Amino acid sequence: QVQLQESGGGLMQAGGSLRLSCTASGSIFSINSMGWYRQAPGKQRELVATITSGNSINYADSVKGRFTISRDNAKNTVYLQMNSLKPEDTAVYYCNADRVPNGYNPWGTPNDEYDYWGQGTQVTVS
Amino acid sequence: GVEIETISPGDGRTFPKKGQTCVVHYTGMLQNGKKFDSSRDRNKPFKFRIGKQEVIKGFEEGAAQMSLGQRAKLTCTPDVAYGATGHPGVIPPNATLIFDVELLNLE
Amino acid sequence: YVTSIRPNIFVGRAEGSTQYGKWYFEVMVDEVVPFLTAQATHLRVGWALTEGYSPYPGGGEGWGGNGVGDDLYSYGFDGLHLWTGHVARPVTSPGQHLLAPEDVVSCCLDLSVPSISFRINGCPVQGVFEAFNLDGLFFPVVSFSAGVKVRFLLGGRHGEFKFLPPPGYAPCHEAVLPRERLRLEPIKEYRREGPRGPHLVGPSRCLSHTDFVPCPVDTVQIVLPPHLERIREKLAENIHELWALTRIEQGWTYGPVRDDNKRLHPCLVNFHSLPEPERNYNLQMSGETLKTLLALGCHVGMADEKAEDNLKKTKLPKTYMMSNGYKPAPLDLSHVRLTPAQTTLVDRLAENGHNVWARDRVAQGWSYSAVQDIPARRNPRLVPYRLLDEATKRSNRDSLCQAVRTLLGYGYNIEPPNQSRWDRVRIFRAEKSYTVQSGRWYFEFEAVTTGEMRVGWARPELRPDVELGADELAYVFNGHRGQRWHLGSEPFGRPWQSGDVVGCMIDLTENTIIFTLNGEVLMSDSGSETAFREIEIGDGFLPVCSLGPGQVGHLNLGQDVSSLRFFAICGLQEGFEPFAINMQRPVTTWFSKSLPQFEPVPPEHPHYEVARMDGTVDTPPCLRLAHRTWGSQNSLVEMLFLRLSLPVQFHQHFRCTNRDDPEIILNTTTYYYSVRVFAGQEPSCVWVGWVTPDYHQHDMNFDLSKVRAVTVTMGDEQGNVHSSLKCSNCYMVWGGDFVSPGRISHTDLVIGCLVDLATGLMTFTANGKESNTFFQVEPNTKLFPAVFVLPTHQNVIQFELGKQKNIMPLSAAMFLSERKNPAPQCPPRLEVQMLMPVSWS
Repeated sequence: QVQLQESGGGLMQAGGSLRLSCTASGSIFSINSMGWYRQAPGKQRELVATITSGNSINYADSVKGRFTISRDNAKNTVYLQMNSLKPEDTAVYYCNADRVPNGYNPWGTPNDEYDYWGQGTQVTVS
Repeated sequence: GVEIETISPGDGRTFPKKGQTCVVHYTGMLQNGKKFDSSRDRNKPFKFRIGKQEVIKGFEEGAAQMSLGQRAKLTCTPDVAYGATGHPGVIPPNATLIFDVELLNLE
Repeated sequence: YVTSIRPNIFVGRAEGSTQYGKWYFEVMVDEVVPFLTAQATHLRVGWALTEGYSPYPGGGEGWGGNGVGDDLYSYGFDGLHLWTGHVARPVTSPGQHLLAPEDVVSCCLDLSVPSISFRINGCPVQGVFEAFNLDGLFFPVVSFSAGVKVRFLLGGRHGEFKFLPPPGYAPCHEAVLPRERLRLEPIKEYRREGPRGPHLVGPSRCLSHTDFVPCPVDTVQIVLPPHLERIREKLAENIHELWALTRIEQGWTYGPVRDDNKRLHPCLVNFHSLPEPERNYNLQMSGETLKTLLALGCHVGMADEKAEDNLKKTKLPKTYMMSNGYKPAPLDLSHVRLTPAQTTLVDRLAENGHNVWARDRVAQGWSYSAVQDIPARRNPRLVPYRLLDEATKRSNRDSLCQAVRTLLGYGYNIEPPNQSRWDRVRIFRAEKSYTVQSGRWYFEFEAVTTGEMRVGWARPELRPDVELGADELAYVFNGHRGQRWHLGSEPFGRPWQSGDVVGCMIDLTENTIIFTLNGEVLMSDSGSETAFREIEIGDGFLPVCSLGPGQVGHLNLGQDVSSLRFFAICGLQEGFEPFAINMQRPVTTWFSKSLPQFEPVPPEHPHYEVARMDGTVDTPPCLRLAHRTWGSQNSLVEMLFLRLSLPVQFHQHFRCTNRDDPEIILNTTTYYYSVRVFAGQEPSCVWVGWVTPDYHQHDMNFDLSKVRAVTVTMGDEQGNVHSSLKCSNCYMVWGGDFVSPGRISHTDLVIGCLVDLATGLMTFTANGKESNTFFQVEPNTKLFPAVFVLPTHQNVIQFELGKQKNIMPLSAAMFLSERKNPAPQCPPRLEVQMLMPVSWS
């Protein structure tokens, strides 16, 4: 059981920097993966850039703009910084921590189910 | 006196005044859930009129105040029931009477 | 008559349960006859519990069949009243009428809180049930008479609510089991109809609230021998080879940069070369496997006579065409084959791993749902492995199978290491009148389901508690095991298969019994044909049969020889007549009913002796109870539920109300009675008090917290509940409190109970000490003096029936004509009864 308290992304205009500090308080065990997901209001939830253990970075379509995630598994601290802004970026971000190793699970769905959700944070763009 | 409790909404009309005849299918009872009367067993509605005091006063007041198509529950105190001089062989000399009445075909 | 139908949706909560609490369903009445047979057609809607709700057609509790809301396990509503505990309590609603056609009822049960709500035609039911027992599973249920038509609206796929569910309440259709399909079925039944005819059925089986919990064995703290580097590395490498082979067979590839959409392996090297986290994970997996093996009865052994060499590691098909490939195979399967012990070890290890996974899930907050709801933390697979479907069982087994194959190839010499008793046995016998004492007779029984079936002949006197073949009153034959039972078991013949018929031929004239299977005679070890012989006729025998839980079978007595099968095969030319040949109407039988009821103490009881002495010196009439075999051989201890044969009835209205004071003697309405607990009997296992007429608890683990309780809370339109009526079925205090209040004391424990029939309160005192425990009851209620005790001494208790200062004895309450007699006198009718589990029906 990991509690991921995420705070950041206060309202701002386009081009305004928004920082998001998340803390995955819990056992220091199985801390090898860290993902991010933005559920836009009444819209599909897209995967934001995720970083796996070993300074390994995996990007997606939703990384468009200036996404600079500085999360570290050492202290379970996420630092998703977003200098740029677009009006389509208004979404409830989420901070999911998981035991998956290097984004691959040779064992299968058991370990896959091992996810710890977090409150997340509304990010609004005017 | 007699206290009424609605079971189903009836016609809400054709109230039984004096000089009219009413047929009813009731099911008598005691206070302790001991049945003594039921016209449903004989399958013939009891027919009576208002004004010749052929029925007890609580039953007659309840019948005159309730309407057809309705099923009511009538609780009668021993003062409006047979009282101390009750019904030999059926009714104890001190009991409150519960009736499950249903008015229809008022003439 | 009344018929109860359930919506086959069972919801219940427990400590750590995986089922959600709030549930809401709907019901729409379409057509109803106003007065079936001139009597207002019964129709109730409500919830019922799995254990404790067993309605029966005819001869129920009270005056008729219980149906819904006539017990402390089911709760119902009939449009004007709420039914519970065989008590209808009128409730106010904006629409006050009996359920008519085209009427929509809303019903919502939140498991989390003991509350049930109803709403007739959009008019909420102001009153609600509260503080009831949530143990077991709850299911919707509707009872009705002839001439009605109702339709369920469980929501979603099945039905649709005519009103939005209350906030937080999920539709009831989401609790359908994955293994079964939704249906309309009876609660419990002892019979069934089919093409062959009446197929008797045994008690239905159900699950428990504690079954769904995961209880794994922790293996992380286990220490291992120095195999971690010696051969665990080999195991890891072989697992990596198999995984890479599977990914090469699939569309996964090995690119230098990790990508999920591009199917690129992060390492992209023939040798795994995985960094510390990945390497530690893939090592610790085999390490935990070895830890589970050593935690069980298995012992690993690395010696394999240099088998790694002999293993053909040239299993390369060149199919790989990326950076990571060349995953060889050792032909381990060919080298050594899995034993059945190894396969069951694979099953147990997969079950343990899924068990720890499920425990982690539920700890995190996951709760079982029909579908997977990740945001709401719901997973169909989070149930224990034993409770899983076959798909996840096969999904979580292949990797452990390959690992165990590797273990074999590496030569690890691992070697793998009461109340329901009558509720799981149903007995059917013929009526004693049909007993015959001459002539050869025949009957047949078809075992539709093979198992837990005993068929044969039994004398008219049949003890419903004892099974068949234990007592000498029955020459039964358990064909499921192929053994005849009269006093014990005795192998004879062969077991049947499904659909097999057993012909039972009695020979009253020759005093012999023959058991045949499908027309072929069953043989003995010595070759004796008849299964039984040399049979004293006495009272006679009957076609008796005993079915296990849910077991189904067809008992054909042989009323018509055309429908009688295999009679010409055996019996026709042997001089046997079918049972009940000339009878025009079918034979009436007697089955074993599992309703607990109080019955008087037998004077010949093996362990319980009942004395009765009256007019003794300074002691009123009393009845004593003492154990018989205590401090001797062949002695046993068991819970004893006792009661009295006569109750005390409260008044119709609760209108308040040394040398003894005469005016208080003449004006009192309270009564007294005492219990003397003898020395040597542990006071922590005794109970003194009362039970209501509707008490059917035969718990051998009875505790004071196991008592039934339900509160009827009636409210107004605004929700300001104005009622809190608490209902229970027992009012007996525990002795341990009084013995703690104060070794073996020579002074006996005197517990005096006081009851006020006019005010409505029941009070307790012990050894002259007042008891904070008090009870309040309703008018027109009768209470039987009851005692619950675990016998642990030769002499246990003595029930005195007397009077105190300004207090009358119970005889004045007991007798209407003796209301003004102050002299205590135990009625001749009065007697002590103990609870029995099974009766005849």
